[PDB]
Amino acid sequence: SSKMLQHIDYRMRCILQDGRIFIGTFKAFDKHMNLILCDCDEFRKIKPKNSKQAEREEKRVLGLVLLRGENLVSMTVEGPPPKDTG
Amino acid sequence: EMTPEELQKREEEEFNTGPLSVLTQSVKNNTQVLINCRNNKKLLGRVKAFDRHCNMVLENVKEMWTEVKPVNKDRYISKMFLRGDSVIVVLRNPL
Amino acid sequence: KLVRFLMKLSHETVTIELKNGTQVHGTITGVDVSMNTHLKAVKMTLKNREPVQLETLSIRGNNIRYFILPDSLPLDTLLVD
Amino acid sequence: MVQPINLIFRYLQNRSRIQVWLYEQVNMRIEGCIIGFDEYMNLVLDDAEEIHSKTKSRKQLGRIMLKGDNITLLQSV
Amino acid sequence: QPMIYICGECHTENEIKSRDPIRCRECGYRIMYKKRTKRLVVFDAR
Amino acid sequence: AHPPELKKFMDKKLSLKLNGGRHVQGILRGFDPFMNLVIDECVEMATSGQQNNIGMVVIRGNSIIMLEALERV
Amino acid sequence: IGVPIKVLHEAEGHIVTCETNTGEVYRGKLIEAEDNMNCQMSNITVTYRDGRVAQLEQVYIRGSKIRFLILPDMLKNAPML
Amino acid sequence: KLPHEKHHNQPYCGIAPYIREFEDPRDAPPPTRAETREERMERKRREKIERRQQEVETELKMWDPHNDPNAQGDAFKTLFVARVNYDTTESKLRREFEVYGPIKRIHMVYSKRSGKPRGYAFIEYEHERDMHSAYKHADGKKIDGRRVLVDVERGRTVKGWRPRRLGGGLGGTRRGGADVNIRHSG
RNA sequence: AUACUUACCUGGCAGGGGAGAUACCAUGAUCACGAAGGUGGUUUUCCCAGGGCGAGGCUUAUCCAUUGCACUCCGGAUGUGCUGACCCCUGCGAUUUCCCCAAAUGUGGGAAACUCGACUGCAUAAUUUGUGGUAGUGGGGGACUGCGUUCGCGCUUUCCCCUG
Ligand SMILES: [Zn+2]
Repeated sequence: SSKMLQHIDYRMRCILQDGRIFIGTFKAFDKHMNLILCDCDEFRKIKPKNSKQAEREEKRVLGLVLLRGENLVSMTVEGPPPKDTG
Repeated sequence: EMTPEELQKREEEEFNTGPLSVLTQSVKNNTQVLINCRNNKKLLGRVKAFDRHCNMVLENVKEMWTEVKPVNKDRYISKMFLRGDSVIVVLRNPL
Repeated sequence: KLVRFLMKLSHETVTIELKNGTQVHGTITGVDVSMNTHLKAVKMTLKNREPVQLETLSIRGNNIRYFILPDSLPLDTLLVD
Repeated sequence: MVQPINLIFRYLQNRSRIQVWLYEQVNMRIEGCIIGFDEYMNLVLDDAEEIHSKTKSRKQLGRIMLKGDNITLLQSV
Repeated sequence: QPMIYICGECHTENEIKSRDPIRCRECGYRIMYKKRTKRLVVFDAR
Repeated sequence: AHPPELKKFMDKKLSLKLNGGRHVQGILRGFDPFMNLVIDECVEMATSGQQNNIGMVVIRGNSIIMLEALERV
Repeated sequence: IGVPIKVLHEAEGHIVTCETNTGEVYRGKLIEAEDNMNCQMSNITVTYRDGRVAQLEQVYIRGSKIRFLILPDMLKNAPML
Repeated sequence: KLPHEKHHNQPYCGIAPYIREFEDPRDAPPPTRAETREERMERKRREKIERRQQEVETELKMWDPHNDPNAQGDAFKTLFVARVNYDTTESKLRREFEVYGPIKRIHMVYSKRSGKPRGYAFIEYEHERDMHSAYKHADGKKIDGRRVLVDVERGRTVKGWRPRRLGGGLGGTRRGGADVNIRHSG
């Protein structure tokens, strides 16, 4: 099951069933797909009801988060992991 | 289950004489079937295989739905894989 | 079972629709017993959103609505097991 | 220590008119005399009445069954 | 406890218990022999 | 099949939240591994301010969302 | 057991936040944690979907009905990680 | 929004206005019903079984069990012993089966083409009572280290009796795996 | 230090890639020479299901040498990321006993034994993740109604357009 092990510690963006996007460092998982994100930030797309305006984004910092697999839709790589080298 | 042995064929008799026999007989006679899914859309097509999870393998399917005046929209998919949980109703050709 | 057949579709291209109206077109690389599939070089299209190309995507099986497989798939030969 | 199974058995023996709420639906409720129940919480009624808060109309159904997953709350009389 | 005896006819090993009627379970033959002891035995080669 | 550690809330007045924006309030008497709770002196607590007491009732854990103890245990 | 479950057991006793499927978010001290994700909290601050808040003293929540949890960032330093 | 507060502007509708299936006479293709490595095997099992059954009828019609030159003496007197070690000398079988009574004749069957010992013989005692006395005791005897069973030969006594090759016989030393214990004897 | 009787405290079952072809071994098949099949091996083709051998080949920099007259690709070595035919085991990290080859305390082979792993199947689609009450069912620009109004707006009723 290297498909998930190879991706450990990478900066993944989880797609929620409600349409939210939780971008954080994927630390570990399990058979149920319950993920652990570090320094996670929540984004959500709000429809514009006033006029033809750019989609409104409401960011939200969370820190350490534990996402339930049942509530997890998908996940993709936003970028490489935080490089520790100068 | 009532038959905890590993040699149990309960799923077998279930698909042969139980309510799920509609799909077995459907694949046998190669008859069409219309399915109403949780997408508010209906999928009309044939079946080739299935299991206990009600996951069927369709071909020559035609998706159809309506939005809103109410306007209808339809398309075609020659091969697809439908899930069971999202299914609402199934209807074989009443002919 | 049949998930084994789903796991046999590696390296082929399909288009999956999700329960939220999202469409995802890409090549399959691995599947689990829980129906979770990993697609590489994939393009996702969320509802009322713009398409986006992702190099990888691991999707869960619960939020999957249905798949769209190629036209030349050998069903009679692939359903023997 | 009284358990839900024993309480349901008591209501069954008493033949009291038990009302049941629906899952994800607040406006409609059902009431009837329970006849039996399984571990899945499915309940059977002899004479059921579907009552709505907005309409207040009691639709007669008769001997029926209701799924346990749809149950939300039980109420006596 | 085990008390392995060698049957005369089939030369087969078999357990026998006390009060057990003497008969090879294998061939019904009524003559058996005790197996050679395990005690240490030495012989000066004189 | 480990049951929940609800011994603290035993014989305490709670207020439970349900799925469909519904709320109830009663004293707990017993639970089960499936979160099947049995509360007595229960009030319906409908959307309006009106109150209706029926007493002994049963609630399905699949529909029980949250339980708060008004008596702080 | 699962690694997230273990991270929760060690997260027992600290201030954590929990969001449920109904949208409500509760932030407060954690008292008891279980393998089935059932969480008990004390002196929490609730935020409803509309935005209104309330005050509670002792609360218990079912695990299957939780969307996600927020734990202290310091837990990343656990020995297993 | 929440599932309960979501305003369903177009909830799930029925399918009554969406019945546009194909006519009845437009039947499905008959030849599109088959599977590989599932039916050809049953076909081969059926042919080999019928072929054997027909060879069985031909053998029954050609060969007569009762009219056998090798078989001699009274059927109720003759005895049948099998699972006998191939090294058992004729004298060894005499010394083991004369104990129950004097033996008028002894017959060791041999392979017609290979000449090897079959492993079973027919013993004809002078008196029917000596045979019956041997029926209970002989079964389970050990000759030359290998257990042997003994039962009255039913080939010319029991109505409708035939050997393995003809579908009959007893003993399941080669029946379904893990279904017939080897310790149990006839 | 051993066994026996009682109380108390701990614990989820089955297994060992799979589908064909096997003329040959075992089962030495209970009826006058016989089964087939099946079971446990050996032989033989595959989806290649994981690994070992890295020959050959692809991409690009570093070092050395070459002033070279070719028109059938090609100077030698190092580094980064790939592929890879043929040939081997049908797959175990650890432990125990018997026999044998042996450079004889090691290095290995032929046998099982029941012990932990979260490798799979069923309790796993019947409330707690692996089979849904999270459906996706819209938004915006012009004309086009009404109620309240702070004239920004909340609800509400129509047609044409861009967007998904
Ligand atoms: Zn003996």
